[PDB]
Amino acid sequence: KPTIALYWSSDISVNIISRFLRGLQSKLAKQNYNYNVVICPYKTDCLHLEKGISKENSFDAAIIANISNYDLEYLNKASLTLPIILFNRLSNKYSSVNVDNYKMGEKASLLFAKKRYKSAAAILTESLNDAMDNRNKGFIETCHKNGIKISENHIIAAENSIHGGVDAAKKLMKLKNTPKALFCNSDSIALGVISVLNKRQISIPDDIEIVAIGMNDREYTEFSTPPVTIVDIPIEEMAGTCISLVEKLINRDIENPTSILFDGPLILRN
Repeated sequence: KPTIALYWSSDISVNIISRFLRGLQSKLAKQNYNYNVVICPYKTDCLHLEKGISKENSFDAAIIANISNYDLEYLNKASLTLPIILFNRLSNKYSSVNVDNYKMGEKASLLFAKKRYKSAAAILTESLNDAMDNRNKGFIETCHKNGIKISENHIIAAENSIHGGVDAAKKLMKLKNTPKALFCNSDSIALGVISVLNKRQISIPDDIEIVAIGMNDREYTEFSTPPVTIVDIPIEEMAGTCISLVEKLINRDIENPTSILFDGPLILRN
């Protein structure tokens, strides 16, 4: 059987890997396991050292979950011997499966605009790539267009974890004036935030309404107390589509770059 490698950068939140695995298991089961899949953890910026993408030891295909700028420059100049799919990176050289990042931020903003909120805060974990920046830009720019103020000091850096969300909410709570809308650019951050808001008896959505970008398993925010509205990155379906592209590339039906663009759905909770 041919083998497809999922290269998994160490900078990625490890919990996200479950959706990729779920999506891959599910896609292969529907295709009677005509491919082996292998997951290859590698250290940030070290993709170029991986032998499974070399002339000599190559897998049949690879999907790169979160390619760094450094690694991408290496791929951009390399002439490699196997089809490579970039996940959420547009390329005019390599095929890719992406989500419309700017529009995801935009949907979060328009939900607030539609409810006539007059300002918002944002708790943001650092962007690991351009896609993440674009989600933020989509939110921020859309807020400006729709009369929602986002004061620069109401953007609060956080670590991408539930504990990071807890730390961020404690700072949010120190603000003299905290807005009534809150964007979190990860669901883990949002779960930590709600931990603190619940302890302090701040009402959701009445005192604060949250929208988060869905990165981890949808069920955590479906059944949290309270449920959290998300704009979801459809990782399971995207991962399945990566295999489709791989198969069509190996069979030479399609050519590079083929670029599939997913819609990241707004999933209303409440």
